[PDB]
Formats: sequence, structure tokens, C-alpha cells
Amino acid sequence: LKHGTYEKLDEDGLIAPGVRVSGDDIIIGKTTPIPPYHTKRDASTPLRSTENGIVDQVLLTTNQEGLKFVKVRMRTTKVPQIGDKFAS
Amino acid sequence: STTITSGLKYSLATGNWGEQKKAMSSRAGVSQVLNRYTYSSTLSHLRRT
Amino acid sequence: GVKYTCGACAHNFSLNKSDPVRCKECGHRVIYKARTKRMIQFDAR
Amino acid sequence: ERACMLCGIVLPGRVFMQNGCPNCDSVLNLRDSDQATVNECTSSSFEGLVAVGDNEHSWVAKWLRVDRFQPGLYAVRVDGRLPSDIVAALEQYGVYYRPRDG
Amino acid sequence: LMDDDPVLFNRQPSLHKMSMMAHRVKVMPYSTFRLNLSVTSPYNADFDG
Amino acid sequence: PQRLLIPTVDDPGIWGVKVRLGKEKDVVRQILKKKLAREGTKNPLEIYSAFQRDSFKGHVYIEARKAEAINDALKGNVNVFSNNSKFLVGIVEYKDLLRPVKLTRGSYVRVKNGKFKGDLAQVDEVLENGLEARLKLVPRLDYGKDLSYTSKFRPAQRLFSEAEARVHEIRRDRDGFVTYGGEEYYEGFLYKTFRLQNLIVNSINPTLNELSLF
Amino acid sequence: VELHNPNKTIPIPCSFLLIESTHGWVPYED
Amino acid sequence: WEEPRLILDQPAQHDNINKRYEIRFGKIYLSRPTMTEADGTTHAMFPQEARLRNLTYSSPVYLDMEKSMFTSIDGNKVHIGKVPIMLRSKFCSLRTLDEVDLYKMKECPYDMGGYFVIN
Amino acid sequence: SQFPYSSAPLRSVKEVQFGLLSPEEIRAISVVKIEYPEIMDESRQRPR
Amino acid sequence: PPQVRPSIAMDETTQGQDDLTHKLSDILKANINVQKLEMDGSPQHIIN
DNA sequence: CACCAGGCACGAG
RNA sequence: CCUGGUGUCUUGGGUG
DNA sequence: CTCGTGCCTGGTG
Ligand SMILES: [Mg+2]
Ligand SMILES: [Zn+2]
Ligand SMILES: [Zn+2]
Repeated sequence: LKHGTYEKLDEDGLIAPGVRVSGDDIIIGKTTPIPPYHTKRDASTPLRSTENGIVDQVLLTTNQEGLKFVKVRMRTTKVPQIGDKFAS
Repeated sequence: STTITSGLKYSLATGNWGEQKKAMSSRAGVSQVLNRYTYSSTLSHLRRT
Repeated sequence: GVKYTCGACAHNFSLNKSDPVRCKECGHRVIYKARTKRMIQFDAR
Repeated sequence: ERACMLCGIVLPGRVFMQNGCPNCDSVLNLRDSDQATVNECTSSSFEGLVAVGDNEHSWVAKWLRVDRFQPGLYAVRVDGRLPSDIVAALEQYGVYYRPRDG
Repeated sequence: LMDDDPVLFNRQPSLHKMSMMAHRVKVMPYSTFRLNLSVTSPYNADFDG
Repeated sequence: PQRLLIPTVDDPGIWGVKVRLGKEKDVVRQILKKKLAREGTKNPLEIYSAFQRDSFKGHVYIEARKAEAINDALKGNVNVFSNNSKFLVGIVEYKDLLRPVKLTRGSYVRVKNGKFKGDLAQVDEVLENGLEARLKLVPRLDYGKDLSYTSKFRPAQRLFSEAEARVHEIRRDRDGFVTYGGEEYYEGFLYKTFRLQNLIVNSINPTLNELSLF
Repeated sequence: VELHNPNKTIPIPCSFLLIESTHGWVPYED
Repeated sequence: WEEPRLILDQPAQHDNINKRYEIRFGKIYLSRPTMTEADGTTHAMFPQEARLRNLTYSSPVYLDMEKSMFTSIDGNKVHIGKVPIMLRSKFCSLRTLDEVDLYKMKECPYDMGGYFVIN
Repeated sequence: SQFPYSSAPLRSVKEVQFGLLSPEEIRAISVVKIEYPEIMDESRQRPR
Repeated sequence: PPQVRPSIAMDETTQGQDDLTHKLSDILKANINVQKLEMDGSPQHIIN
């Protein structure tokens, strides 16, 4: 398993919008069965270690093959500080 | 009906103009990802040679 | 269990994973998650 | 496509069921038989597709002992052998059976 | 990394030997390197990125 | 006798041509069709035979007298290279091009298909027709655990137990011979019919597990 | 403790927190 | 029409007869971007659904094929595939419906188009 | 420091001699013979 | 040794072999096919 | 990664 | 109750 | 109850 936390996930394997996420935070839980219980390997997608924000939208649908298809849009506010580049 | 569709999808996604097995000696970069950073960027990318 | 929201008729229904991703009213295959039960705060800065 | 166990020609099963063998039906009687006799006389597993063009002045037709038949597709090694009763009937009719399986 | 710590400082490309210089660390806020306005000539650098 | 059919200098030559790998039978059929169509006309394809071997991939041997006949037989063929890559075969190398070439009761063979692919089975009996044979092997069953099989998702190998399947949930035929799930098991060994083309007999190297078990 | 308003984690003494439960925010007696 | 006709020839001798299996290509028909799910239902596809579900905004093409047999003793539309459709074009779904229905389909009026949607 | 203690004396490289590997030396420094190109045989773990 | 040709994993479960591994497998297959020619009938050109 | 042959499950006489 | 694992190759645009 | 046929999968280049 990943070194991040897993308490921010609901019972459907997805995170609800409105919860603040930080670096190394699981947002989409996914497992893969191991071919020959614990016979499963983790295949989740955590957040970037240099990105902290708040989950805004979660889309869940089906692709062309028929399996599940999830998308998580995280929003954040960037405030100009020392180091930002501007141009006339 | 899979050959033509697969070839079109490959040539439009990867940009390699030609067959899949003949990636060498082919013009790459015909199809590019549309830059959606601002309106001016998209307007300049739509008129680029 | 988990509240959902349809993308067309905007119907609030709940599915238990095993149920397919579909709407129980208009049949739209595009749904979204609902707002969490936790309180969202801000520093107003 | 099946291969004859006696002559060695290569023909589909429907050909051996309708008209029989063009070089062995005189003693095998594959035309007036069922599917079991055709399966026991013709094998579906063969190796060595030979296109016999000449039926006399060809050395390939003489080495394969098919220099007295009809042109067509023949097999070098035909898997399986003829049953005991069929071999006995062929010997009683006056035709010696030679295994082509190697 | 505390104060009075000699650390090496460089900037690509490194043309002459003056591109790698040993400087003393001073803990400062924000996330930008604070340099003196006199070593900008050998470094051939500016503050535009 | 076969020794009286040896080739001499009077027999026509045999030329070997390189064809596309996987289209040798198609080339042979096309040459046969051309020879049958040119038979009786004013321009006959002066060829005698055309064949190929499975062990000689990408090679077609055509028997004729001159090279013009071979060039005419290979004219218009899409499965033959356009280059002049044809060679001559000596008279002493004529019978070797027409060489045809076991399975005994009690020998150990290996399966090349099905769920038991790669296991060392024992040949018990062979059918009267001579196509399929009976193989005794170590079963790979689950005793009906996830029932409401492929070679990649197969369980471990183990001897069939006549008592565990009853507790987990069976037709007793003979002493130790039980028909379970449509399969016959004698003394814990599964007896199954397998085709001849799906088994190997030559070059069988037993592993360490087979030496430790058998 | 990683706060919700800013994007940073801070160290805080134990006597400066209030944990939630089934009724309000319970201090160290939780 | 560059390569419209395909002609074959196979002399049969067992009474020789020439049997030519000619195949000619006809008119090309284009349809609207139709989306078909795994259940078999076909509906109207839109660029928003293609961008959300990572679909290909394309349209099927049909070609008329006529088969003829030439025996000398001497009809239905076939789907050839799909072609991608450019946005805001004459074969797109955003050209009609004026501008009132453009807001209901989650399409910005400032989007001039001129690009394809692949996956 | 990161390496475990060993009784072999620690030295430095002073000369790099180049050359070809003889078949006898190759067979001597070898530990196993490779004959079967199949990476996986039974497809049930445990390398063959 | 396998340290020179490491095995990378594509989509977690399925892993991909290095090009050197496939080259060595093809070389071993060719060497095995070579040994299967000096025992049976070989018409010179097939061996070459 | 793409083509070919074999095994499996469904439909009809 | 320690120990700890997500990758090889390209294509197009930018930074100094 | 048994044979014909479409679909899925492993071998091979
Ligand atoms: Mg600068
Ligand atoms: Zn709805
Ligand atoms: Zn015959």
C-alpha cells in the first residue's frame, strides 16, 4: 500500500468534493487482483507531493469498453508572492 | 471498418504521418495538442504553419 | 449510501457500487458526486 | 482437406464423400460408405504438399509411388494407418498396402 | 542547513571557473535564493527567471 | 524396392526458389493451377512437380528441365520474391527432400494445450482409430469452490480426493474409479482423452518437481 | 495538524486542541 | 473513384470457363456523429460527451458496392469505417440549432472550432 | 561506512589492462549453462 | 546477469522484458535450430 | 503488437 | 515490531 | 440428444 492516508475515501472508492487534499493523498482507490485473502495489489493514484488544494468536481461514467471511468478536478488559489514572473 | 479508423486515430493522436509499422522516415508533428491556456494562444495555434 | 447528482435532469439518487452508472429518471450516463458532510471553512484572505 | 491413406491424394472430405477417391475407389468403395469409413481411410493430418503435374516422366511421382495415378495434390507423410479389416480386404482384392506414414 | 555553511552555487551553462562559487548559507523566508548584486556579472544572470 | 527408384542423370533437375514464409502451400497450389491450365495448349508449362517441406520454411522445389519453365511457373506470383533467388539441387540431394520422417503405452509425454498444458502425463491406452490417446495426469481441480477454466488461472496440482469433495458439497463407478464433474479419476489420477497433435513425445526434459514426484 | 484554510502543516501542543465526537467538541476527556 | 473497379480472373479446367468477379465502388454517404454504447442503442453524439467520456467525435461513412459476375465459356451499403468531423463545420452538430441550444449543450459561443476530438 | 565490514584489504586501481576473453576463461567464470530460450515454462512462478 | 537487463513493469501487473533478453532468446532459438540440422536430412542451402 | 488456428458455448434439427 | 515499492522509449511547445 | 457456427484465447512472426 501507499504511504499516504486512506481515511479521505468514502465507501465507493472515490473522494467527495469539498475535502482538502495535500501531498501524497489518495483520492482514487483502485486494486488489481494478483494471479496465482490479500491477493490484491494497490493501483491507486495519489495527489502530487507539491500540490495542495480542495476537490471541486468528481465525474463518474462509463467509457467505450463499458468499464468505469472517473475524473477528479482539484482547485487551488495561487496568490502572487516573491518569485512570480510578470510581463508587460 | 477497423483499419481506416485505427489508422486515422493513430495519425491524429501520435502525429506520425504514415502507417503504424513505418514510423521511420515519416513526417512527425502534423497533429498537435491544442493549447487552451488563453484565447490568444488558441488563436495563434489555429493559424500556425 | 453515497448521494449522487444527475447531469441532465438533476436527480438525487444513491447507488451501491454494484449498480451501474446510470440515471433512474432520464437515463443519463453522466453523474457527479454530492457535497461532503464535513464543514468547509475559509480564512477570507 | 484430407489425405488418402492408400494412394495419397489430398482432397476435401466432401469430395471423398460424394465421388470418393479418384485412384482408390475401385477397391476402397468410399462413395457408397459412411463418414466413419472415410475418416478411417482418409486422414486430415498430412505433411508435404506435392503438386503432381506429370504422371510418368516425373521422378517425384515415382519416388512417392504415385507415378500411375491422376494429377493433383498429394501428401508425402500421411499420419495414421489403415485398419486391419480394410488391409485384409485390400489384400484379398489383390492390392498390397504400403504405409505412407514413414 | 544552518548559518555559516559553505555550499557550492552554480548556474547552467558553466563557461568559466567562476560559475561555481562557495557561499555562506543564510536562512531566509520565502522560496527564492537571495544573492548579492555584485556576483551577477560572473554568473551572467538576471532576475527574469 | 525403394533403392531401385534412385534418381539418375536422366531425371529432370529440381530448382529451389525462396518464397514468402507462410505461403508455400499457396505457391504450390498456384503452380498446380497454372500447370493444369497450360496442359494441352500451344505454350505448356514444361514442369513435372512442385512441392515444399514444413521443415524448410520459405522454400519451394520445382522439378523441370530448364530454368525458363521455372521462370514461367513463377511468373505473376505475388508470394514469390521478385529477385532471381533460385538455386540448383544436386542429384544426391533428391531423396532427402522427400523424407517422411513413436508413442508407446507407458511412456511419459507432455501436454501442449488445455488447462494441463506443461504437465508430465502417462499414456495409458490409445483409441482403436488412432487419433486420440488416454492420459493419466495429476488433476488440477477446486472441488467446486467458486461455482455458481484457462491455463493462466489454473489451481495447483494435487491428487484427487474422494472424501474432500463430499465434505465440500460424485458417482462411484469402480474401486477407486470415480466419475466426478464429468471426468474420470482412478486412484487420484485423472484419465482424460487427448489428441495426438496436442502432445509431444520427442525431446522431453523432466523438471525437478517431476523427479521429486515421479 | 494540517489546517483547512491554509496549505501548511503546523505543530501544536496537546492542550491547544479540541477533538470532535458525538456531541460537540470534546477536549482531553475524550 | 481513383480506384473504382476491382476485377478478378480464374480459369477453371476440370470445359474452360472464365469467371470475372467485378466489384465497383459507388456513392459515398455521410451521416451525423452517432454514438453507440455497449447495449446497442445509438444516439446523437456531442463534443461535450466526447470530451467527458474520452470519445472520438467522428461520423460513419457508407460506400455503395456493386458486384457483377462475368461468365464467358471461351447492392447494399457497406460501412467502411468512421472519419473524424471538425468542430463548427457543415457536418457537425453545433452548426444548426442557432445559438439558443448552444448553451444547453455546454458549448461556449466563443469557441470557433477548427479541431478534432480524439479520445 | 554504508558497506559492511570485510576482511579483504582496501586498495585503489592503478592499471587497466584491456584484452579479449578466452573461451576457457569464459567457461571458468561462468556459473550455469543456458540452453533453453523459454523464460517461463510452467507459468506457475519459480524460475526454471 | 539480469542486473544488466532489468525488467520494467508496464501497467503494474504486466511487465516488459528488455531488448537484450529478446535478442538472447532469438540467439538461443537460432542456436537450437542449428543443432537440429546436422542430424536429419539437410540440403546444404538450409544449413547455410 | 498483429495474424492465424484451436477450444468453448449457443442455436437449430 | 522492526523493514518499505511505480517505471524504460518518443512526439510538439516553452524556461534561463 | 447431436451437429453447425460465432466468440474468446494462446501460439508465432
Ligand atoms: Mg535571464
Ligand atoms: Zn437524470
Ligand atoms: Zn486414394
